[PDB]
Amino acid sequence: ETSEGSSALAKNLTPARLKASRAGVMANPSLTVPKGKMIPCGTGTELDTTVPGQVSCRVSQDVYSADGLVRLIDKGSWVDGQITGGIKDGQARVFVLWERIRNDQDGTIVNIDSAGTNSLGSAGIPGQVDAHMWERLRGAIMISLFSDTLTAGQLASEALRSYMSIPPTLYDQQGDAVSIFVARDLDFSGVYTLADN
Amino acid sequence: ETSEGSSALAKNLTPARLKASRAGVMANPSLTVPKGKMIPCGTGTELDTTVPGQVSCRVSQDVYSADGLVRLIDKGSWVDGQITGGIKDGQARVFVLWERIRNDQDGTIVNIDSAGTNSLGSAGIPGQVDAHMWERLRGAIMISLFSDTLTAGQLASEALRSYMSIPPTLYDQQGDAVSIFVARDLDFSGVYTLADN
Amino acid sequence: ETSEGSSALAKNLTPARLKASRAGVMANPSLTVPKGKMIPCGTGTELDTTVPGQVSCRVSQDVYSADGLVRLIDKGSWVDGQITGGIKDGQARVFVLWERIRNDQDGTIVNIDSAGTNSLGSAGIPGQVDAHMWERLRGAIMISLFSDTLTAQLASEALRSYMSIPPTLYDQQGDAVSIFVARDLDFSGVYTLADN
Amino acid sequence: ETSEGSSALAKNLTPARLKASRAGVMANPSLTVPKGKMIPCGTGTE
Amino acid sequence: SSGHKPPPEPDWSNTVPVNKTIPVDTQ
Amino acid sequence: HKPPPEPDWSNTVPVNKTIPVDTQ
Amino acid sequence: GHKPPPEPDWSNTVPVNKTIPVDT
Amino acid sequence: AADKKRITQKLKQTAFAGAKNYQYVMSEQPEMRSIQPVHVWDNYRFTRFEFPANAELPQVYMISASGKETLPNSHVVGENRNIIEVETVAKEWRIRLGDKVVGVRNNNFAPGRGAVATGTASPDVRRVQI
Amino acid sequence: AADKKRITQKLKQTAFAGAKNYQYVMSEQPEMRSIQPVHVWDNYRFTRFEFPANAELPQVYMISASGKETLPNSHVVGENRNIIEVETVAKEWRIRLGDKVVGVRNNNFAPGRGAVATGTASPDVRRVQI
Amino acid sequence: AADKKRITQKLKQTAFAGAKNYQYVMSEQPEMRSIQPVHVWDNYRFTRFEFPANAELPQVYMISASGKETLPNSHVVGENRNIIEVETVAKEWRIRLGDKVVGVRNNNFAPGRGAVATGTASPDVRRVQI
Repeated sequence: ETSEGSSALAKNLTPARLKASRAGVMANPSLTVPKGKMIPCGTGTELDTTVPGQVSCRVSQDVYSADGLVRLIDKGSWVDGQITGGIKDGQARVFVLWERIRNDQDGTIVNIDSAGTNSLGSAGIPGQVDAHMWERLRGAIMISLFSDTLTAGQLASEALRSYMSIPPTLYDQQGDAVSIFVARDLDFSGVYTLADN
Repeated sequence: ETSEGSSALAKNLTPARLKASRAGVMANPSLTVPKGKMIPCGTGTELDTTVPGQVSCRVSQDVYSADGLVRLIDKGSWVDGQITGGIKDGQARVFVLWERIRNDQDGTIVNIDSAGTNSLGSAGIPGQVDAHMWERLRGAIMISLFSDTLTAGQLASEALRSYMSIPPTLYDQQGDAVSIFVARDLDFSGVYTLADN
Repeated sequence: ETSEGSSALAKNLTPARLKASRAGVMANPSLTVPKGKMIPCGTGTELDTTVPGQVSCRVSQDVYSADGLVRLIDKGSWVDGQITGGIKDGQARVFVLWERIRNDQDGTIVNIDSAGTNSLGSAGIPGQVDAHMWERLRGAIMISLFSDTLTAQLASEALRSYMSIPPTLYDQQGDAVSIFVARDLDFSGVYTLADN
Repeated sequence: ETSEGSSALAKNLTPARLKASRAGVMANPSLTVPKGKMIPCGTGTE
Repeated sequence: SSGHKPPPEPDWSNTVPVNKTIPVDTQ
Repeated sequence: HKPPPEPDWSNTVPVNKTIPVDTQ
Repeated sequence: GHKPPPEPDWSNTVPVNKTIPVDT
Repeated sequence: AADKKRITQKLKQTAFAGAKNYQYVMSEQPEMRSIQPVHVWDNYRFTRFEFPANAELPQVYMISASGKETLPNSHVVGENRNIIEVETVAKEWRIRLGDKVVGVRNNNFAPGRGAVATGTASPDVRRVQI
Repeated sequence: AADKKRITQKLKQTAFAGAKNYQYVMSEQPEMRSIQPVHVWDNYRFTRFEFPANAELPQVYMISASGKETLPNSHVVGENRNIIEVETVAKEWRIRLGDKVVGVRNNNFAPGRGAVATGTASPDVRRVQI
Repeated sequence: AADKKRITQKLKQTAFAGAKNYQYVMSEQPEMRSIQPVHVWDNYRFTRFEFPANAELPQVYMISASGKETLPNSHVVGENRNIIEVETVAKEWRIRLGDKVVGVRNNNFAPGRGAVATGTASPDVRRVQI
């Protein structure tokens, strides 16, 4: 039995204390591709979000280590990834999980488990939207066309329901220029080392 | 009794830390077909998604190992697969599970358990859609034609319900040029080896 | 209390790793009919999906082993199968389970447990559809004919009744039809090879 | 916490493997009427 | 938003030899 | 569903310009 | 809809290096 | 024996044996050259469709006695995997890949000729019931 | 042996061997120079698309026997990772990156020539079934 | 060794080595002077954008072979953290901060020149596969 008003206020004056954070240092900057670098790619597979499946792209240009001094993700590497859901109305791009990079000269493989982007780094591969309007409307249209020819709302409300049951689908051409946002540090320490010359 | 607003905010400033990832190297690149390579195929069986069942195709051209140097999936091989569900309105292609490749010269078999595609890699085998409009409409049409010849709200809404109960079906001719996205590394190590000459 | 948004995204970045797969080699290619081969057949029994039951067909032409070198499923063999479900509106073909092949010269039997097809390999045997429209409509028609003659809903009930009776499929006796071998069929224990 | 979409797809790539089947031979073919033969009949009762 | 326009097709009005010089295989 | 194309036989031509050989 | 960032105006284009840089 | 299984196997791996028939004609449409065969011929038992060594393998269908186009059984032979040996013989064929099609006609279809009663593809190896 | 695996591997890493074909032409459009190849040629088995040493790698597609543009398999070769060696040979090609495209045509496509029956890319290494 | 890792690292921290290119031009708009670079130059491998010692660092984008403005990778060099060394070379560039933009064009883009096959940014240090 202390005042409720009083307690609520006391509670709102009690913040969640955030923990301070300690800086440290990256262990192998010459042998690491760190979070936030971009891997520019050109898609091998065409893409169509009607049925969930897989995608490939091939690294377009070399990507260097955290300090920019060592080549680590080689141009011409193959990347395999998956597109496992589709798009909704109001969307013109889709989430893409790029899984593994495989250098085909060398055999170096790394699970990057990173998201695909644009060339400018925003999330998802952009594409062309097919709204499937005709298929989403034809039933109601056909039916009502009788109702009309039956003459000289609830249907309409059922129509909209049916209209929403089929999604738009996204297409993107083969060979598109596209990118990957590196989501996690990629450590090449166990694979490459350095020597003169 | 710390502030709820404060806690919600503190929680939203606490990210899920992603684990760094270590590069490695592929073990037998000359004796492996790796993820992402395409197996071009020509369908043997015609395809009709009315009743779930099986499909075959015969590999159209040789597929080489991860480094391009060794022929592993031989032109002429037979692939058996299954199409176990159908299509929905707004779709013109269907998920296909390709199961095993069998070399009929040699007896080499491998379970690829991989998804069929277009020639250009996008998911599912494209086909020709039959919307079954007449069968999906005839009940309502027939019935209302009396109601009208009684000219001489819920029916329509019932109609649309019935309209949705039957799916469109997909067909694709025999001998279609089609492809398979290798989903998982295929290791031929235990079957093939190399010798000069 | 890590961010939900953050977790949802981390989870979407974590793929289900697929296992690699090892190639092997088929044990008795000259004595096996492998998955995917077609058995061409001519139906003995007429077929009608009104009542679940059985079908037969007779192998139309020889089917050879994995490598093409040994005759294994002999022309003239009888296959017994079943059709245990019917068709729905919007279908003109039905699932057929072929169970056993029986060579009547020889006695060789094998349970193929495989799905029947077209001559071109697509699923189910095609047939001729009887929609039963009259039977599916006569009640409502008759009733409303009074309602009409009364005045000179039901409709929604009608459609309900309309959907309770399925179309049925017929296919003539002697149809040219096929079977997609679903599983490897091993004749190793029954046949062997000798010159000449 | 692996991706749901990723699992759903991995699951759809995992077929139910069918068992191979072994041919055998029928024991008494001269003294057996086998599945699939027809017995033509004339109904007695209506 | 119907369908999808395919990627561009080349214009061949002016067609030209690829190899201005003979390539070499460096193995 | 439209079935796959059918050949046009207006110009029919022998297949074997030369006699094949079985190399087994 | 979303308007993209500005593009340069090149009417007056000009060399970048008034002097030669050095790599220290 | 393991050595016996090997000899019988090699012996057998040799029969497309027998009088040969080369009497085949085909539709000639320039849009379809990319899947045309170089040779088609048969044994009176099996039919071979031979394609250029590095050409893509198209698929082959037969016109059955029923009148219907039909998916037959077949394996590839040759060092170049460029010959499709169909395990049957027929009056008429279709070669198909995508929307390309080539009609192939057999001008000396003689069912009745060329059978072997051996239980194998070869006159020299026979199938024996254990 | 480990030393044997190394010799065979090096030997093999050498074949794009054989009579070469350089008879290639391409569309020439100024907008598309940024993805034009410096060379294109072949072996009658594999086809090489060579780009400038530091140029971004575009992607390459083939026109199949079926009439359709098709995604082939390929690997990069070279110190500079600037040569795409496609594991196949074809009458016609597309080079693509984003909305840039360059048509490339093979004026001496001769399927039928240049096969090797070795089971590897090389005339001098062979694939052996254990 | 720890001393060996230190020598290699220093050696490497020296290459923007090579013949240099200075042939760069830029849009000149008075509103955009606040993000203009003092120098732009390259190595035929990497490209340097140099800004006044205490100026705010703007961000830099390349025009790719595909025709699209693209986000590259890059690191800063210099005691004053005022030089952006982009890990790549290109015909054309954008410098952006907020709604400020400067176009920067490379009048001697020569992909094909200047590659090193070393596996590092340097001609003198090499990447080795363990």
